[PDB]
Amino acid sequence: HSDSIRILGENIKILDRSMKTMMETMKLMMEKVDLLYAST
Amino acid sequence: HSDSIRILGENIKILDRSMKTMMETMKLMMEKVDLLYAST
Amino acid sequence: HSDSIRILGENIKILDRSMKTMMETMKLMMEKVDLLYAST
Amino acid sequence: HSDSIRILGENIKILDRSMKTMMETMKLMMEKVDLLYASTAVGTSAPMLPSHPAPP
Amino acid sequence: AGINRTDQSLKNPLLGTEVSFCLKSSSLPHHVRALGQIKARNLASCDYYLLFRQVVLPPEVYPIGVLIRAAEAILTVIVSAWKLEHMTKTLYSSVRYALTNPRVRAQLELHIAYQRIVGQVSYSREADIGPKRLGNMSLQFVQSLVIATIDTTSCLMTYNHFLAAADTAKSRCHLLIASVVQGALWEQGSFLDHIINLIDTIDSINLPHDDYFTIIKSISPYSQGLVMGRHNVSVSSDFASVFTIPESCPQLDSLLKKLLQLDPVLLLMVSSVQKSWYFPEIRMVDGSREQLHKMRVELETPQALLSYGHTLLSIFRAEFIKGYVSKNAKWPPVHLLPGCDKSIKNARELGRWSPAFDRRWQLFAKVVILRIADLDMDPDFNDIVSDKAIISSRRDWVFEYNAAAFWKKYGERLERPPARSGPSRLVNALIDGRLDNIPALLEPFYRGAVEFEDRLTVLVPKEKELKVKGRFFSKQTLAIRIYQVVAEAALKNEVMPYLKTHSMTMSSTALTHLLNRLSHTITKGDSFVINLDYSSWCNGFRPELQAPICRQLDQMFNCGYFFRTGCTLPCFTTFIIQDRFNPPYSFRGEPVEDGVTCAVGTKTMGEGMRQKLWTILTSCWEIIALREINVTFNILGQGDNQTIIIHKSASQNNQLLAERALGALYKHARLAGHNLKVEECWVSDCLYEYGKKLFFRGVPVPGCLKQLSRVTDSTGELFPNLYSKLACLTSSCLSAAMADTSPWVALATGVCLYLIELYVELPPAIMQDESLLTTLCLVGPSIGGLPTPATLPSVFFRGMSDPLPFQLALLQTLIKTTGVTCSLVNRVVKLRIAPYPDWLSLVTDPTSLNIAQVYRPERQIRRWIEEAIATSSHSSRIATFFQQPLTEMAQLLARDLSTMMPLRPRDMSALFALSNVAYGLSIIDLFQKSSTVVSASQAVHIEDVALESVRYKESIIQGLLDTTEGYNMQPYLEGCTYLAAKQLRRLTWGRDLVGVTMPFVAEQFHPHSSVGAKAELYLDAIIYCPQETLRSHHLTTRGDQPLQGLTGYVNILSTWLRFSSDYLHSFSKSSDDYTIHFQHVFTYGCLYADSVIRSGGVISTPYLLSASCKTCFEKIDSEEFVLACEPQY
Ligand SMILES: [Zn+2]
Repeated sequence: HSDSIRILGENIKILDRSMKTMMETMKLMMEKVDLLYAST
Repeated sequence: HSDSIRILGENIKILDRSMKTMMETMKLMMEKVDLLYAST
Repeated sequence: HSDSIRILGENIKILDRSMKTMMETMKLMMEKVDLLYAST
Repeated sequence: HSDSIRILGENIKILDRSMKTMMETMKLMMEKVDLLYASTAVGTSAPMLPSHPAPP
Repeated sequence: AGINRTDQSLKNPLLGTEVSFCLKSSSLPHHVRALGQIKARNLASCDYYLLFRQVVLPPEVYPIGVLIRAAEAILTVIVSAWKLEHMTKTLYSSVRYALTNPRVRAQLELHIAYQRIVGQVSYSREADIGPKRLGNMSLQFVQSLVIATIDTTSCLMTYNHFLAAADTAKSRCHLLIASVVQGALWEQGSFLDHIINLIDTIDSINLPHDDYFTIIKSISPYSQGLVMGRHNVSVSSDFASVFTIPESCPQLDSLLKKLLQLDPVLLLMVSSVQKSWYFPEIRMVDGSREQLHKMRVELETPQALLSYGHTLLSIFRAEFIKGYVSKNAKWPPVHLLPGCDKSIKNARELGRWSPAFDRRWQLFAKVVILRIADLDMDPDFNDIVSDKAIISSRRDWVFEYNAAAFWKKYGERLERPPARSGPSRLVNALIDGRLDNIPALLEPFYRGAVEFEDRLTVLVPKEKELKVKGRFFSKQTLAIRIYQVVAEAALKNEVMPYLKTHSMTMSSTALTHLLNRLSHTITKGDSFVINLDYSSWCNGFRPELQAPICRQLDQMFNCGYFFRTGCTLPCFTTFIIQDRFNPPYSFRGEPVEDGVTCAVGTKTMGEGMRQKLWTILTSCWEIIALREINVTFNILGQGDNQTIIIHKSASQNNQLLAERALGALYKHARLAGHNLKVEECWVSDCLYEYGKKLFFRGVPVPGCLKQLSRVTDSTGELFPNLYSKLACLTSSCLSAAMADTSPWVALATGVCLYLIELYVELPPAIMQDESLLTTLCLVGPSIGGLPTPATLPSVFFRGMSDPLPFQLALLQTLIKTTGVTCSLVNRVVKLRIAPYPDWLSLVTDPTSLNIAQVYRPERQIRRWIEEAIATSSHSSRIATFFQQPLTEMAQLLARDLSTMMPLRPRDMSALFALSNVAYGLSIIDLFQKSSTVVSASQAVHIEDVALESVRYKESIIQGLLDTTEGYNMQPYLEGCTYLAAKQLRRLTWGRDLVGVTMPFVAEQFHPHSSVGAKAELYLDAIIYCPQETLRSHHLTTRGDQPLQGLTGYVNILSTWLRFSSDYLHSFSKSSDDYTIHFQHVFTYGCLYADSVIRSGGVISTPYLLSASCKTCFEKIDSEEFVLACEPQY
């Protein structure tokens, strides 16, 4: 049943790519969280 | 074993939908937290 | 074999719950920082 | 039947690693916003607002 | 009217806001009356001790010679009963010299004077009791207010001031008796003269109130400073230089230095007393403002606390993984973040802890520990309903303040609802069923928003403390106590046994090994002890420090945001302080902040909250600071007091290690907002403290004076009566004898104290009869009498024993030695055998007798306060235990288990314990024996507890003066007592019992002289060989021979003696064959050696314990027991 494996594979690669870009926006969120906590 | 693989692909698809909604929520969060710095 | 599909099926199921907990948690933090804008 | 089953399983394992790595960072962000709101709430009548959603 | 001036001892703090409200023209009717009686010179309430210290009595006003002759008789009977008869010439002479010296005697008579006036004025429906003369003082008792007068001087007081004066006199009576009895039993002479000099010196300090309690607070640290300064050999210390005793009271200074010159041990015992003097009046405004300021101070920056909290989280992670590898031989479920070291990966895959990880804890910042266990959200409620006072909800704040004072202070009424409007305690909330769903109530803590009705905390000052500004403890509401119980139970169960520095403290063998190595180590130039004290420990912790470790605990126990709600809880909690006649203002039903009386939002909660987290946090920076300077260290920790053991490095002298260690600890204490002070920490190699026992040169300091001088709570959990007072005295003597106080001193103290506690209440008809007073002190609670310190075998022996052979031994010795017939024994015992066997009493206590005890008071809370259950509430789980009779089910299972034909009460008491029945009886026992239920249920239904007191007093007096005899006990008081206890148990129970009868040792074994022993006595004996000649100083220094284990008072003498079992000609050592308990016999032989040495004799030859009673050696078989009838359980 390799065909449905390929169908799920084309999306499961996109899952890891999405995880990497959400890590990117989490660090870009973390910078302005930290700057905020530094100075009040 | 095709039905388990199909419902597996459905689970991967709704996880992708969840990550898309999470990414939209984080972009909305960044638009929210930009008000911190004009506030202070 | 079915069981080796079942292990990775559970492994892909639990993260969809984890995403929803993170999203609702970060919306609660959105309400907190909204009150922080209201204070300052 | 090697490549399908165990390389996709390895991909889900890498995904789980990355999610716990994200969870730690979100937890530190939660710490900073909660202590800043708590320091703001000292001396006023500000309400307590929740952080964790609900029990299962 | 209602009950007034209820307390019979000091339990509340001494405050003076009511006196200030009274002296400024209050419109209350009793305040006008109390203002009328004050004289021209009205002293302030703070100088009440200046007015109470001038009391003098006429000499010998109470005839107590009958007590002296009686006490000599009782102690002669006990010393003759143990067959250790070198002791009595030291003992009765000690009691006679104690009660014949006039300065001791006057304090006895003063004790009886205050005790009699407390007996009269308390629990009275009379509002104003007239003039009561105490020596040269007149007292007028206008409700709570007390008006004292001597000549023209006066002091408006509250009733707690009079109770504090009474307790001070009581404490000095105990100290003067215990000093004579203790000093009779040393090689060192009597020290009563120094105690009288100390009394006159402290009573001669004419100084203001704050300065006086500054001198009183600082006596024990200064004496410890002099001892440390003179007796340090390697490290040098300057602790004595802080205190101001040489420049304020030189008369105390000369006395303390002359006691230092004579005896170092004596100075610590005399200087340890801190509750035998008067007590401070707490300055509420200044101390309150300082307390609320200490909850909002920021010694360090917010960011530095967060960084150093991450640093503490790293060493927490290191110790938890170290403990998990040490115990379970694998690594916990962990996550390795990117950037982790190769050593951590290689050691996780191999499952091994290298030595090099402990010095590098910065690497353990990427190892995130995952779910170890789950949270047991339903806890044991043994500790839930005990020892704490708990508010119902937010709207109970209006019940701690007077309405009239609020009306005059702010100009509007309080508008308080007249009903109580909440549970008075936790079990009252258990009736209403709030606590049936503990997770549903801990769920607002779980989500992160606790309810508005739970965010209030009342700060109550602490009683009987020597600080003029006072110490305060938290009174919380219902939910936060359950939160604290779950949190502390969770940390104690899963977190703390893995951490090694805590695990050595929570293990008996490791702690015993550490304290045994310390005593041998410190005297030979190795090791030194560093002590740290944190004055602002509970108020110093901040939300930034706790949140990393709290978040990691949340991840480990899989509890979402549970340890992190307690850090942010002080920033939303309303804090008001409890002192009525100074109320906070109310706007809309809520308290309003003014900085002194109310505070909306602190940064810390209070004392005792979140304790187990702060103990781990306290350990973390000390481990960091001492590992960074490369010293071998062991930390023994008890809250704010930390004692640190630092051993020797071969290169450097120990002074250099002391300087670097103090520098490192002072450096790492500052980063957590907890600044240690150089004036409150000492480094010593001769003196240290652990577990409330002070150690000098590795030997414990005797603590007879502090333990006997302590005034217990008295008349525990009941209306006032004689039985509970003597039970409290008996428990105090046993608890003092537990912690290395000599049994003879505690016994001879407790006999005299028991006699005076009788003389306060009993009429003069009883107390002028010598034989009646001798018999009535020798009956005990075993055969139906009063609680007695003399009748316990648990004083001389550590383990539990069977009391009946000892009791029959004393009562048999009384007839043969003292001129008392058996008629008086049958008069005082009054043995009433019940025809119905009560097997439930046998399984609640395996040695009890089916007798009638008429002196035990009615419990009245047991299942008899049940009237509130049927009316107030409908559905609860505690009502399942209350409304149905578990006594009837218990009696049913008792008749089921009575059918065992070889009956064993120990096995029966086991099978009830393993069943649900005696477990449920234990739960019902937990509700009756609990704090905050007794006082609150005592404050409701006001008249019944006073009427029961009058009824019980009349009943016990009419019973004691009655001369009707009971069962004839002449055959049970002759011959051996072992068979006598067996036949008496057969008489009460109806069937024979085998296994619960422990023969008494002096009955069993007769000490005999080594030169004069008979050959048949020599044939069956245990030989105790000394290695050298033993004199008085051998009781101090530990010998070469190994310690077996014994009791702790003869442990030093056990190291000079060799004992072996050489009675094998008659009985071949009896491993599980006969009724010989070896610890009791070896302890009794060592007590023989102690009685020979302390009475002026020496031991030079091996002494022997010879068998005396043949019948006392009766078999225990491999006896099968068959339970005949079918169980109906
Ligand atoms: Zn005998």
